[PDB]
Amino acid sequence: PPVHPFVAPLSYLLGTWRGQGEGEYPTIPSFRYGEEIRFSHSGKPVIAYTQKTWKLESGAPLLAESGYFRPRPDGSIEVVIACSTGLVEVQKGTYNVDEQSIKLKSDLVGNASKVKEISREFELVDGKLSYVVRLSTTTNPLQPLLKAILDKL
Amino acid sequence: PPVHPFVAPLSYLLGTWRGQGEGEYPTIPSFRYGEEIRFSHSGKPVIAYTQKTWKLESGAPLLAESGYFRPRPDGSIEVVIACSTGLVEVQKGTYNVDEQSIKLKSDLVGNASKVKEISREFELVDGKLSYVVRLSTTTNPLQPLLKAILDKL
Ligand SMILES: [Ba+2]
Ligand SMILES: [Ba+2]
Ligand SMILES: [Ba+2]
Ligand SMILES: [Ba+2]
Repeated sequence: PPVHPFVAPLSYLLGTWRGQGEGEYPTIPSFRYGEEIRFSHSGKPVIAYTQKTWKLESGAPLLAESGYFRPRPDGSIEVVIACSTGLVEVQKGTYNVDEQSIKLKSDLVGNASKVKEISREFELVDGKLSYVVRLSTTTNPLQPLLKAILDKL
Repeated sequence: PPVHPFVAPLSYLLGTWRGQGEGEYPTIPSFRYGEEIRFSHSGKPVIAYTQKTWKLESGAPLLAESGYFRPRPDGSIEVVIACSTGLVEVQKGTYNVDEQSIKLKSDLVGNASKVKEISREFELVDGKLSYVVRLSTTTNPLQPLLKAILDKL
């Protein structure tokens, strides 16, 4: 199968990325994980997304996301991500093709304990995905929580 | 990595299951698609899910949907999903080891125009996974929509 036009200006994300992150909030201290994200399509105006963390040495699986990227020509995008931890999110946002990013903020966060708003940001810096999630809780304003780098499989 | 005491009651679902579905609602007549389900795990208290439909001779992509199930020992189970159309469900219900059934219903259907309720149902009928879906819109009662019969692969 071949690419559809909506998905072709984000065709660079396509494929398997692998690296490590460092999470860290005011409420918790520096912690580090490995990461694997996959980007794909069956040529609809949608990019499938699967992510997964694991503990570095062990590394027994931690967490896992799957979700779908639906981009539009106006540079608009909407992203729906499920959580193993039991979230769903409906992230609205945009993507710019010069810089090669995506940039979202949650619109609906569901089955959210104390989670107010999450804003994810996948930009290709220097050839590698640079995947940030910022977060707000019922007690802290939005700020950088995770941050992970990765390399093309 | 081991099937967690919480999950192992459901272990009869683990794996990849292929078959075909059939749609029909009062506004669309009967249809037919190929369909795969796969439940996996990673030794945590969650079964992962991923599903996809094609066109029977094409077999060209229709949709995908993927989430996470959260079984609890009590009986209660909460499901998560992000769907290809670009729609999230918080699924909520109750499984049943000996009837082999998982009856769920939506406590949050996010990013939906005209969709009001959804219920899923996975059961083992005589050897194979039946997958019955039922929907209600702005204009329709909760009536069935999709029905699939899959074969453990
Ligand atoms: Ba343009
Ligand atoms: Ba850049
Ligand atoms: Ba019991
Ligand atoms: Ba039965």
